[PDB]
Amino acid sequence: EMTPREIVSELDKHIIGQDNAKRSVAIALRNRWRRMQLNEELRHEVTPKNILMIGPTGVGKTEIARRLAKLANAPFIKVEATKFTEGKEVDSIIRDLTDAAVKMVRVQAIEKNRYRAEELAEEEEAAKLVNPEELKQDAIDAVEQHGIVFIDEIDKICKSGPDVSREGVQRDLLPLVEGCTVSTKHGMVKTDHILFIASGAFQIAKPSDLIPELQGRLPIRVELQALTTSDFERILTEPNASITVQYKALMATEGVNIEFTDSGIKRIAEAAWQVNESTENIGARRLHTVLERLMEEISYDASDLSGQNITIDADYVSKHLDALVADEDLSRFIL
Amino acid sequence: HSEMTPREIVSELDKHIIGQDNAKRSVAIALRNRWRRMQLNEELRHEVTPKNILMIGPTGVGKTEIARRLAKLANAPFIKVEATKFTEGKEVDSIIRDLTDAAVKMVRVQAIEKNRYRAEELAEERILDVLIPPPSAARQAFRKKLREGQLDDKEIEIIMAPPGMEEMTSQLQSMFQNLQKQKARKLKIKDAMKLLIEEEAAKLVNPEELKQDAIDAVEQHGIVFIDEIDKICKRGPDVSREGVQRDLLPLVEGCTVSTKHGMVKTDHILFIASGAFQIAKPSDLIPELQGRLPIRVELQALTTSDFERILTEPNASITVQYKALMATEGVNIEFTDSGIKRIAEAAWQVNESTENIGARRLHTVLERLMEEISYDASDLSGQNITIDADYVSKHLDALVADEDLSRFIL
Amino acid sequence: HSEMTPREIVSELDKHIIGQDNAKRSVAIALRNRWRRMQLNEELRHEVTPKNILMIGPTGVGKTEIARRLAKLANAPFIKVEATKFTVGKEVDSIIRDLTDAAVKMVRVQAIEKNRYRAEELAEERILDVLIPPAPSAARQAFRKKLREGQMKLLIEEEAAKLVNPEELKQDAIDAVEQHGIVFIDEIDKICKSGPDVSREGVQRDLLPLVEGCTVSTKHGMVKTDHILFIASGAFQIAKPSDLIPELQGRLPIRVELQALTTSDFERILTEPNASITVQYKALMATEGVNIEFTDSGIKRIAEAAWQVNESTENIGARRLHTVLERLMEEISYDASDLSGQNITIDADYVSKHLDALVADEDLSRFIL
Amino acid sequence: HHSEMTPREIVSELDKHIIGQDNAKRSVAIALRNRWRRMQLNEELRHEVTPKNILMIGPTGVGKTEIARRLAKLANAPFIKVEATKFTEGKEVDSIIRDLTDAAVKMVRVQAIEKNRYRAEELAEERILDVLIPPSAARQAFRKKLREGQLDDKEIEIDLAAMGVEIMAPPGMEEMTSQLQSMFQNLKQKARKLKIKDAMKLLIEEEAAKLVNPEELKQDAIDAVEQHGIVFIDEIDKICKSGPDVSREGVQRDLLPLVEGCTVSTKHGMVKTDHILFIASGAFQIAKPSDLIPELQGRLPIRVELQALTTSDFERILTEPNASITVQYKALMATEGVNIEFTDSGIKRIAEAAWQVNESTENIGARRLHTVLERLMEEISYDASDLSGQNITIDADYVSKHLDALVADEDLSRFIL
Ligand SMILES: Nc1ncnc2c1ncn2[C@@H]1O[C@H](COP(=O)(O)OP(=O)(O)O)[C@@H](O)[C@H]1O
Ligand SMILES: Nc1ncnc2c1ncn2[C@@H]1O[C@H](COP(=O)(O)OP(=O)(O)O)[C@@H](O)[C@H]1O
Ligand SMILES: Nc1ncnc2c1ncn2[C@@H]1O[C@H](COP(=O)(O)OP(=O)(O)O)[C@@H](O)[C@H]1O
Ligand SMILES: Nc1ncnc2c1ncn2[C@@H]1O[C@H](COP(=O)(O)OP(=O)(O)O)[C@@H](O)[C@H]1O
Ligand SMILES: [Mg+2]
Repeated sequence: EMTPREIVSELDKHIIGQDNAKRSVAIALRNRWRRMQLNEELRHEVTPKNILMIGPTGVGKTEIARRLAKLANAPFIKVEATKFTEGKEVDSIIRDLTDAAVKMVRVQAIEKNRYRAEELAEEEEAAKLVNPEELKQDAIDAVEQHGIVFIDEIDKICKSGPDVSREGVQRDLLPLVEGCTVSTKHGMVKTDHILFIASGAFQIAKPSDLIPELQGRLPIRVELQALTTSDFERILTEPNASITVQYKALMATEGVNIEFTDSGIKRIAEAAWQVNESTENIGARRLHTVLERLMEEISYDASDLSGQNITIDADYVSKHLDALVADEDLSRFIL
Repeated sequence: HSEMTPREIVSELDKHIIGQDNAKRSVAIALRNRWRRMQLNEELRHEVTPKNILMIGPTGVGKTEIARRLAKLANAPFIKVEATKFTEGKEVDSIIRDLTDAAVKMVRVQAIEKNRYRAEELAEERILDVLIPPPSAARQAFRKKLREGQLDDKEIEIIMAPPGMEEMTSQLQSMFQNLQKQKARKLKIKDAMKLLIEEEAAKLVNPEELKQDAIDAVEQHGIVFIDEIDKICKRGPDVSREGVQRDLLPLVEGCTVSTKHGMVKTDHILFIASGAFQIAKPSDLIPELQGRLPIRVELQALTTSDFERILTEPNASITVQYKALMATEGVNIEFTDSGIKRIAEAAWQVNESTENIGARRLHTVLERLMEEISYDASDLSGQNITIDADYVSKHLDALVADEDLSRFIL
Repeated sequence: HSEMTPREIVSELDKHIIGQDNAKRSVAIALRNRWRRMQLNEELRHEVTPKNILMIGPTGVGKTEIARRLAKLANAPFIKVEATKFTVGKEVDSIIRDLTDAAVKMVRVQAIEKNRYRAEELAEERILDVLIPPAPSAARQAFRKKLREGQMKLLIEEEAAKLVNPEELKQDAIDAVEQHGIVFIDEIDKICKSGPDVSREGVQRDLLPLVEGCTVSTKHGMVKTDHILFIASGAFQIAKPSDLIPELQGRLPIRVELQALTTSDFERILTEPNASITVQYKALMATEGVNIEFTDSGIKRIAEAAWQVNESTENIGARRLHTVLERLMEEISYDASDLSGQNITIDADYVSKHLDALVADEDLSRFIL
Repeated sequence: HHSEMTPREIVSELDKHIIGQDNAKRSVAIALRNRWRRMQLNEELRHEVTPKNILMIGPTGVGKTEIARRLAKLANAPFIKVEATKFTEGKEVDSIIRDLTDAAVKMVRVQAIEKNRYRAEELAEERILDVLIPPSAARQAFRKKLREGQLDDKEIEIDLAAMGVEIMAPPGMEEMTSQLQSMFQNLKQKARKLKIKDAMKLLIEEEAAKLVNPEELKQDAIDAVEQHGIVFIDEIDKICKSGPDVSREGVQRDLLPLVEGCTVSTKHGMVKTDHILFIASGAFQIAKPSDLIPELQGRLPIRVELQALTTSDFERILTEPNASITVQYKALMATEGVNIEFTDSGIKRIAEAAWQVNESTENIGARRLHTVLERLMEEISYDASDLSGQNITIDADYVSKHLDALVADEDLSRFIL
């Protein structure tokens, strides 16, 4: 129901940059509300516009999908395309998607049953109010209408020996996007109106190497740009509940105030940018390992530093990091 | 969740694990974040994920014991899995299935001990009903003779499936038993007392809450240890190796795994990975996995001085266990500082001579040294056997010298 | 469970296994530690793990027989599995499954015999209350002796159902598997150390949780392998125990080498062990009324015959004695019905008559012997 | 139940079916005799005595399986033949005991029904009499008149027991879904009209199942497998010894717990393979018995070579055995009304015809007598209807007329014979 611009503005609270991808996911989610307002004939002719994301690793392709489903209160699942090369069935994507929706409509029922069921409990009582038959069938309606599936590294299943087994995964994934019926333990699930989002680096292959039946089911295409040092500075502070905000609140539990200077944040980003260039580029995930290495001394002594204010400046960053980033052989192990 | 501080955690691990201070500090930080997360608001509890740990070091330096004692300290479910088990196949989700089952038996033993005394009283109470049909005097008489006396010897009348369906057929048999013991049958008080304890304890315990608490134990306090994760890194085989990491990814990133005991969410589960990393390197792991293992720590190889500490310092060390085992036979064993030093030098030499197996060499060396006393322990009763440096060099130096014999016997 | 000393175990094993004293002392220490752990406190019972044994020696020297007699001595569940069986593949957890199933039949038959005589005693006891209703003396004894000797089935069924409970059995069997379980893994040396090495070491990786302790699901319930005793054997001529994975070496603390059998040992195997193969043949012919006696010179030439065939072609161990005897006695075993009431003497000449012709031809020895 | 027949009595009985191979007959007679010898020992010696397994050596089609088949039929013993190569690919080796126990339960069920058939008829015809005269001297007269007479064509309504649910399952669950259906039938009778001719037979089935005890019928079948069971393993020489050698020897390693004695679980209970007699066979031209694993050689103490059949043995197999092929064909044509007669010279050329085809192309043993006979009797077996009332004499000339044209051409012999 949210407007396309309101979705992108909401995604800006988590993902930094990558505006092209945010506009793409907004179009797919907005058509969900647009289809609901149509007549009976057009609701079945209109199919969701699936997205094929393109960009290097660690630029936020998965976070955009996770925040998108969490925004729309939709079931979500991430599956690796290479898992089906070896074995596990391809239909299992809808199975785990169904089991996640059961838990989601169950937790929401537990919050409501913290009242009338509790009143008769302090006076099982929820089972006489929340019905497994009503709950389980409502979960099926959540998958058919609001289902969202993310297929990672779909570029690795493109094309003589392995190419037959790689493209076979595309052939088995084909009925899922084109729409079919998958049997689950919770009931019959239809994948016609489920949204699919595919991602891949596409450095070895190209989206044209996909089977033609699959290209027609991925109408929305978007390239995601690689993150820069200026983007890393933004990720540390701007996003809601960013890694520095989490660590600032985790240390406050011990009674320690943590403050990051503008010069320290800049050099933290310079360290993560250097490690990705020195050894291997893991994307924005390098900020995790670098921060934990930088803060391991403070996190251990936090119990004794209660009631103090520790200032993380540019000098404190270069003291605990410049020694390690300089040695590339050690950077692969520690960072 | 416990409220222990990192320094207090490490000081408790020092009672078990010798050395390896950095590794103790890494696991202490992860466990302290369990309580720090419980003190945040509702928005930050879901955003904060457990900081997993990737241990690096040679085999037999204590990587697993640090995890085992950590789970035992935090009263948490624990499971060790080999990374190479999923290369061949078994599903990766089995890690959460086997961890859940381990949490079920854990919360049961913890609930029986609290409710053991009441269950024992009710068990013997139903036995008195048969001895004296209805405390007056006779009931008090048979009650005291049952606990003190060995009169329990008295007689008193109180789906074929392929290998994959071994789990489901055991669940179907439990449903037919729910829809035997009630029938009056003849038993012995020794075998009927143990059978009446099971009946009374099962009535007192609640399967609804005990099963719900086990799910809370796996979701909130779950700890998973993945051994030899370095053997699945990229190098034909590189596609199958990296395929296991891709299947392990939804576990660290958080997903939903279904189990016989209910629905389990692996979001807040703590993971600890270890490996040698001589052939490969942690960078060889996929990028989505390196981000899920933010805490890294190298463990140092043990030294001869460390082996001396391992033999005695840890609570219930092997020298302490053997000292207590022969005491059952009535033999006092004593290890002198000069003997403990030569036991440690004997293990260090075998590892340098043939293959370095870590601290596990102390296990095979000790049993070889004490195989004579342990066989004759029933005859050494009432004696005080002292293990000095001479006794060690008499039974080991002949063996450690022959490297060909060193690989078979030690 | 049994309270026997290590020397009492070895002395009992001497009634079956000949020689191999080092291996007998090793298995005795393992079985004695079971009783030693039971006397410890609650903390040490979980910290103390059974000391597994890795036997080393050529084939046919008695590595398996020592394990079979040990479990039979301690009234313990036992199973023999080949290490190469798990090289799609069969799950390793089936070892504990087949061990549990074998323990159910083991404890069931032992429970049936206890009830077979106790239920029949109580079945006829209720019959006596209808004949001589008391308010046992001589009146009950008069009818009790006339009912057994003189010319019930529905009363045994009602009495046997009370003495044995199916629910009580399956739970008693689990205590026998978790506490007293004994597993024998044959030819473990063949799974030592690129592709064949990957499948070989994978068996060790899958076997690792069993010795380290874990939980395996069976149809009879949940079984924990922490306190199960494991005994591994192998020739170790191709590889060495150091070639095993390091996690496994630490789980096999007791090591023992077994010596190769000699001609003098073969002579002992024919007679010394209780119910030896010659004693069995003496009793099997005894069913027909035929006396069988083996001379000291005949037993020696029987052992020399088995030693020669193992030296000429391939050494199968002491099992060659079973094939040589049957070839020697095939004529007597066939004519035993007609020779009833006669006594044929098995001397060194009778052995050399039916064997020296066959043992001389190596081409025929591989087929016939 | 352990037959008290002497080894000579066993070989004497086997001669009625198998021709020659006296060495193999004495081997199997020794094995079956030990079954009774062990039953007569003390309790200690009954567990220590193990059955003396046999390994037969010889070319194909010499009677190895027949000697095994007739031996089990003589001892009233469960029997099964399995191909060793079946486990190279796969199926579990425990399935040998599974399929052996299944055939023994069916064996004890057919025998127990034939022995207790009089008791089940009693309740079936008595249930019918509750409908004719519902509750005397008049009730007895109805029972006597029905057995002698044919009053079963009259319409009578009797109450009889009357799920219809199918559970779809993948190919691996064909075994368990058949057992779940047996629990729903276990956890009411419906009244329907019938005919006494068709209701008596439908009542005997219900009465037969209710009268017999399931536990005694299921336990005696186990004792029949454990004590009196027999297993035959064919072409065991193909699992001998680097690529396939690991899988071939792996079959023997899986077969090892069967001969050494173990415990295999089945849907009918728990079976112990300790006292089960095993018989292995094989040509042993490629490999030799010494190539087996050492543990298996010791478990196969009795060894016997079977001699190859000759032209003189073929003439004996055509006539001597009971219900031989020529005897079966004389009786098959006897249905159409044709008296077939085989002359001595005709039988001799039939053996010489089969001997040449084996000598010319491939030697398939005594099985060549079947394809040659049917080729020789194809025109008569086709015209057997219209030849009713005639006496066809098969002489040496008639044999050469229909065979010498085919046997001469070797390219045609591989396809037609
Ligand atoms: N644009 C971004 N803004 C904020 N965080 C980001 C961004 N891109 C990546 N991240 C970080 O990377 C992680 C998610 O990476 P992911 O999207 O899985 O990589 P990829 O896009 O290569 O699949 C998150 O923890 C997130 O903090
Ligand atoms: N630092 C240590 N202190 C005490 N015991 C140790 C130490 N390191 C190893 N051990 C011994 O090693 C055994 C377990 O080794 P483990 O930790 O599994 O090896 P790894 O660390 O390679 O996984 C335990 O029995 C323990 O007694
Ligand atoms: N020391 C021994 N005493 C008596 N019999 C023995 C001895 N060693 C081997 N045997 C015979 O060998 C057979 C068991 O061999 P086994 O132990 O399976 O071989 P391995 O030890 O190579 O596994 C038994 O039939 C037994 O009669
Ligand atoms: N000695 C014999 N006496 C009677 N019939 C025989 C003899 N040898 C073979 N046959 C016949 O030939 C066929 C042999 O097949 P079979 O014995 O099962 O093959 P194999 O022994 O090679 O496994 C049987 O149908 C049997 O009727
Ligand atoms: Mg040696």
